[PDB]
Amino acid sequence: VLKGINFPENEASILDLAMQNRSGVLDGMTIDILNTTSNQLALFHGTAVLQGYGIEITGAPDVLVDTTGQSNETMLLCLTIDLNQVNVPSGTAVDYKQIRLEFLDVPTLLKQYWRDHSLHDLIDPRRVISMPLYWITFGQTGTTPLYEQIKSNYIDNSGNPAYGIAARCENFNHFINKVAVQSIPINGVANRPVSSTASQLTNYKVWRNPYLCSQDPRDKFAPDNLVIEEDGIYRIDISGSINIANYTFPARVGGRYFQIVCARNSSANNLAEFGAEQHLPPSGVWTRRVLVGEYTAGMTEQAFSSVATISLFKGDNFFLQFETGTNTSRDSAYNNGYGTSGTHLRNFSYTLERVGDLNGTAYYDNGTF
Amino acid sequence: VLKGINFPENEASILDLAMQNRSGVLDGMTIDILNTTSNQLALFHGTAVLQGYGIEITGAPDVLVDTTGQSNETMLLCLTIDLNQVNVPSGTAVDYKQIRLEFLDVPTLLKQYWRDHSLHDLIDPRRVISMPLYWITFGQTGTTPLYEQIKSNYIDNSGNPAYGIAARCENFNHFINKVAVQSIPINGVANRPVSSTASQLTNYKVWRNPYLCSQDPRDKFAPDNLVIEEDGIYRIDISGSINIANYTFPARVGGRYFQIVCARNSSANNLAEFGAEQHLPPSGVWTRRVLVGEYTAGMTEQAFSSVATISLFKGDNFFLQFETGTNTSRDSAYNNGYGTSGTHLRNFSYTLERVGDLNGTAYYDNGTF
Amino acid sequence: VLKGINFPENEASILDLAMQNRSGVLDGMTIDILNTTSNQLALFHGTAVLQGYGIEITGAPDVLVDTTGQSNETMLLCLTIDLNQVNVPSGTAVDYKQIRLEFLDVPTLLKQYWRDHSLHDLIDPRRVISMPLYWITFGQTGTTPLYEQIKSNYIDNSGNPAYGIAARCENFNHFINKVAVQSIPINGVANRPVSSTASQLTNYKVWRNPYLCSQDPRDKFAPDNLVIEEDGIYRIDISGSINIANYTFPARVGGRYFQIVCARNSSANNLAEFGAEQHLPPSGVWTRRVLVGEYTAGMTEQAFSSVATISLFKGDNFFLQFETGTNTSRDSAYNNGYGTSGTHLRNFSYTLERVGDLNGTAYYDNGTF
Ligand SMILES: [Cs+]
Ligand SMILES: [Cs+]
Ligand SMILES: [Cs+]
Ligand SMILES: [Cs+]
Ligand SMILES: [Cs+]
Ligand SMILES: [Cs+]
Ligand SMILES: [Cs+]
Ligand SMILES: [Cs+]
Ligand SMILES: [Cs+]
Ligand SMILES: [Cs+]
Ligand SMILES: [Cs+]
Ligand SMILES: [Cs+]
Ligand SMILES: [Cs+]
Ligand SMILES: [Cs+]
Repeated sequence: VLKGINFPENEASILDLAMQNRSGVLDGMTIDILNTTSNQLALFHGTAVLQGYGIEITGAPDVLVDTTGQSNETMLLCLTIDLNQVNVPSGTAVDYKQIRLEFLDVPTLLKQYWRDHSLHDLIDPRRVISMPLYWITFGQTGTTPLYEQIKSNYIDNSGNPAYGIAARCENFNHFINKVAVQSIPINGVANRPVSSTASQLTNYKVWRNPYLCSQDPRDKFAPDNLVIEEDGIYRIDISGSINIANYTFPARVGGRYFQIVCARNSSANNLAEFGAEQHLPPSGVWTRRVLVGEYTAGMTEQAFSSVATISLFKGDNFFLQFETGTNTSRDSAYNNGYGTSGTHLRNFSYTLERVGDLNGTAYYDNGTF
Repeated sequence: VLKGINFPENEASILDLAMQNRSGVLDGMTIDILNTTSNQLALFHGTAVLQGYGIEITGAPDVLVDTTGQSNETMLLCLTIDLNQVNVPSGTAVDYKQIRLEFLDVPTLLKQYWRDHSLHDLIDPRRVISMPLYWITFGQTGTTPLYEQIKSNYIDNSGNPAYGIAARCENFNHFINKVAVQSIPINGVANRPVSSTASQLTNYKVWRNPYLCSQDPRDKFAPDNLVIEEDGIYRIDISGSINIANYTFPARVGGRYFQIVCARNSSANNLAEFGAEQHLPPSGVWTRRVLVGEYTAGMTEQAFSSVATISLFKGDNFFLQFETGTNTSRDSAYNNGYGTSGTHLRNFSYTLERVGDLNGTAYYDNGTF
Repeated sequence: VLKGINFPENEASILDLAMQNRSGVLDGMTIDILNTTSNQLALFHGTAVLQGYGIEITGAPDVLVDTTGQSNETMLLCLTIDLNQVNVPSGTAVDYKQIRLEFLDVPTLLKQYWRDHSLHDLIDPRRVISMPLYWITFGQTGTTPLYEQIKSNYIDNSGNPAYGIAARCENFNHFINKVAVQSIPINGVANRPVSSTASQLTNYKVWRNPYLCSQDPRDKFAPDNLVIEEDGIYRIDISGSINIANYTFPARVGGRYFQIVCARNSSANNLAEFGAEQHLPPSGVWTRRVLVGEYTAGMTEQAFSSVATISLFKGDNFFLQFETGTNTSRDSAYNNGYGTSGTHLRNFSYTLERVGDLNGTAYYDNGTF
């Protein structure tokens, strides 16, 4: 059965503030394929908090969602709170009509999504709120559906659920293309130097917090760009070295300028999860920030590190770029070599973390940079 | 009406600990000038938490504060909790005599200020506690007063209200004066190089958390110094580059030493908000910390970055300094040029964040550095 | 008397989540030697939270623990919650039989320790849980015992009790031994250069959070290694400079490679407090991470800085190492000098902070690096 832990609105408002205004599944509530048929969808036992209301699923099958008539549609399996309903106290013992497990389309879910609307809202308070758990694609009549967990709505970062690391990676090596401007691939694939003449695309360890960011879905941007899912002040840390950096040989060392920048772009709307409307940034918002700017120093390998705080908005693209001159005999930080003999990033890594919010006055005051 | 949400002392102690022992206005409670007259002061509806007690202002005018007889005095408009009073339950419905909106002078507010005293204190528990909302300067009889919001007591940094960013800025460029020791202007105005021969004072984007820090009010120190409002272990991050750095030309490169330091000074008492007594640091406390120390390397532009954790105390001045030699032909990191042709900081930025507390044993153990 | 604040299991689960699942003493509850005899152990008044249950000790002696028959044994003084017991409501006023102050051996404490087991556990829920306060060594009959506070179970880092700084130090100088690989001493003693020919072991200011880390007890590793007490994603920040770094003199500058790495090692089991079993890391976990890798640049002093996030596991050794070549005429970053004339780390400091957890899926996804 779908049970309420503390189902009242005042205590919910207090627990929501204690959860840092984040809602989500605390434990279990995953799909049970062994108990799922063509007319029912089974979900395992678990606990969830939705805008300060504790929801519990009580053993096989733990709970069953009626899927009769559902076919040839992609739907969202949602956990919903409806305060217009009444919890029946039969047996002085509670049915919980204020809690539902249902199927919704994307526009309906967006209109009542906890991330964008609230039961405790000041300007537009709601009586109905929902949390999406899975994308469920119902096939032809008589089949079992396919599904895709909505990881952003599952808490498992726990002590500071709305903040913390958004993305991080292990050290990696990446060949620098012979161009003026290029992105640094932050999404798990680098063009690794492997021999004196060649580099090859190689996976490296990377992790993203789906509540805070996701990989860009576009072919041109998937290796390099993150989509920011939550507004905030973020901290970006980078560290690494430039190996086989170019310079003019003493004939004094002729250094070559380069910079590593972080960048944001909000030109494309609806990149956030569910195609949600982006949050428009304040007038005069930054788009490019120098993290490291200097000249090559005449050494085989030169280290760098930088830490900055930056504002990012729901729907933004975030990326890192390496910039230098294109004349290898005069102004380029890169040389004419390939593989390990060519200029490359070595032991490069980054962490992106959400460290502050942009609510109230901070939007205009802290949000422009 | 002034309403209490959960007005009992045990649940208040729990909510206060959940608020990270911070009190303040959560929403609204700003001045309503359209409903303010010569005999009344109007305040808009809102919610506030004072040492774990929820206070609510319930529509125009939402609440009215009697200002009869108030003239030719600067006062503090405060929200107060008096546990000696009794909440009248008339109409089995509550008046809330334990909550007041009143005018206090600075010494009285300091004697019962939530930041320095508590209703739940172990050594000296109080029955009366207050939160200042505005400075109100009452003019001559028959006029409306002037006012200045006390932003430190307004929450709008929310998930970690007692911690988070204290100050941060965007990248800026700043000309290095031809002196051995100088402060780096961290308060929003830099001496920006603008031509081959000149620099000009230019604003850059900066933000301060008024709960954690404020700009020094003294003319000599206003461009450079912060006043720390809250004790703690802070993290200072800096990044930038030294452009047109001086060095002896090969005739080998003759590098020139420089350092960037952060500094604290507590010589001046009562710099904290309301002229509150500073918190004296432990014996042997640090005053100067090297963030970057090295020689110029022979390049046009040389990048740096540093991250340190440091103890800071309520009432302290905090600042950053650039130090180098003064003989340009031998030991100075600066040259004999002006504007963009002179040594300057380029793409310089910083973040100061409160990351830990100095309560209990940590005062002596972690507070000296 | 031993009093319960809110002694019900649902509200305990909520307060435990608000405490970031940390249990411990909030105030007092220290040993009272003036009221301690050969048959009784006195403890001072205080407040503690154990898995969301508030425990209070109510004035001299505040509480007395019977020590009759205790002799010639090292025991653990523990505060225990037993939900199998019943709180007697005599005098319509509560005795609190569900709370005990007792002596336990290490295996019994480990079997019911709050850090490893829970009253609210999903897979193995418990009815008995304990928090160790002191090691108590009872001597020969008729004597008073010796004791050692268990600081990890005392909260006094308060707003984010499960996270925050694990270890930090002030700037220090350390002579680089003429070897290929060496650890950097992070535990409070450095080999400080003091003259043109000598260095001497000198204390520097350091602080550790006993909940998160401790000094390695082994002679060979005590100057250099931390023992991690809590799993998590940690942030390591380092900054400093390499002074009197070696290089081949122009006859072009012949730079010399060096790196500073952080390292983890879990070969030795039971290093965690009480000899608790280490938490085994995921398959393919990192052991060495480059923080700074570059060549010496021809300057007297060269600065560096690095920030990385890394996974660490309960029971791990954590340390920092400096690596370079051993041929001073060709590949070593160190020279042939001693004291201030020899290559050394200058103004070196670090902070290690716990920034994320490794619960659920994050163990496999974020835990390998
Ligand atoms: Cs709470
Ligand atoms: Cs069906
Ligand atoms: Cs259908
Ligand atoms: Cs699936
Ligand atoms: Cs996406
Ligand atoms: Cs008046
Ligand atoms: Cs007056
Ligand atoms: Cs005003
Ligand atoms: Cs000030
Ligand atoms: Cs940092
Ligand atoms: Cs005895
Ligand atoms: Cs015994
Ligand atoms: Cs002792
Ligand atoms: Cs130890």
